[PDB]
Amino acid sequence: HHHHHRFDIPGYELVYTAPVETALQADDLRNTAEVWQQMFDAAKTRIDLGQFYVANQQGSLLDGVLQHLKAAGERGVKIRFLMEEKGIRLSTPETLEQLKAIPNLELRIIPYRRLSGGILHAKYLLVDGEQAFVGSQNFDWRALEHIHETGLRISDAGVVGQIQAIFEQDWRAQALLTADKPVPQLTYQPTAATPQGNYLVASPRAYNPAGVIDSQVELPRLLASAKQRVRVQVMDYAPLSYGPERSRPYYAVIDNALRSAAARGVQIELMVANWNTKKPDIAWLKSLALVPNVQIKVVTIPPASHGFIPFARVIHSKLMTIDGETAWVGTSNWTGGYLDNSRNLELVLHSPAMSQRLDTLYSQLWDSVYAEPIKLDYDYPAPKPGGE
Repeated sequence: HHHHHRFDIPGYELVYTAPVETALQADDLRNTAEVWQQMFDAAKTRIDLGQFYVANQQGSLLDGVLQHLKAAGERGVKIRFLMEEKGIRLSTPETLEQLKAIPNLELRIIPYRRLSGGILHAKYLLVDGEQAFVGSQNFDWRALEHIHETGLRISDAGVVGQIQAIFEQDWRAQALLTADKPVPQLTYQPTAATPQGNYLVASPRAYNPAGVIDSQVELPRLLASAKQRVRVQVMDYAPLSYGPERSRPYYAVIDNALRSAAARGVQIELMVANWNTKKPDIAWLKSLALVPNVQIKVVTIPPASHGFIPFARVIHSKLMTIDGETAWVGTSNWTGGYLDNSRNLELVLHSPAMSQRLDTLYSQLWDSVYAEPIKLDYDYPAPKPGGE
């Protein structure tokens, strides 16, 4: 059993990268780079990628990923790569040129703010309309090596079809925006039946194809249904949006649901990155730590031995388990901007098997030397994710 090197439930495989040089390895989960390479190798017709940005360093694991993507293009696979305009400033320009040089690849840059005010933040892949990948992993060499990252390879046809429809929607929207043509909003047509089983949730509502569950509705519904324990891991948690003139207006949707669950006696566990201990966010995090039944830990991943790496050595997985029975694996941090006005994707799996494996992964981090309880009395130094 022990030497089985992957974890699946029907329709879903759990895919995981631990930072190198940490006690966070999971030999039973396939890692991001190996899964992406195999997904590209299996492509016979189409590969679609929706990404926030593209960042590379010569000699990284992303080089192999890009090699397999290029080989797919050379094989005659049509590749459509959609990236957020705000991601350009985060991207490696040479890597963007390499992508454009792949045969049969079209690269489109979408300013998703012209649609809903936020960004294309989702990180996902589609192969032949048959398989998808959704996860925290950016198209970034650091996501493959230096960051705690979690995603799902999806073969559930219904869900893949919805992700494909979202990609098609945003691809065509990019072309309409380029021509200064209107992008019509999509009618909100929710199914009256309560969601069951395994399903996609997505944002923003206004550009969700028919029948795609609005994540901003579903996350509070899921939290309202919790009876015993909610465990959450994000990079960032804040009841705040990023507004004009650097303002940070209050954002209540998620925080109300967590506080409501806590008030019903549900135990809340929350893990965030040390990057989240910046001001003002740390004050609100301390505020949440005083709520009954809430425990918060801050996770610090140590630097890699060869030296400081900007915007790396951090936890990035966006995970939730409810009652050890329901699992959430998403692209969104839990602040304003993600579920309301940005393109994000989250998977909800009412799967005891997946929830148990995710709870083991969560406990591994929670119980590690990298996680420590929030300290109410401590003046957290400004994180310097970029350095110094």
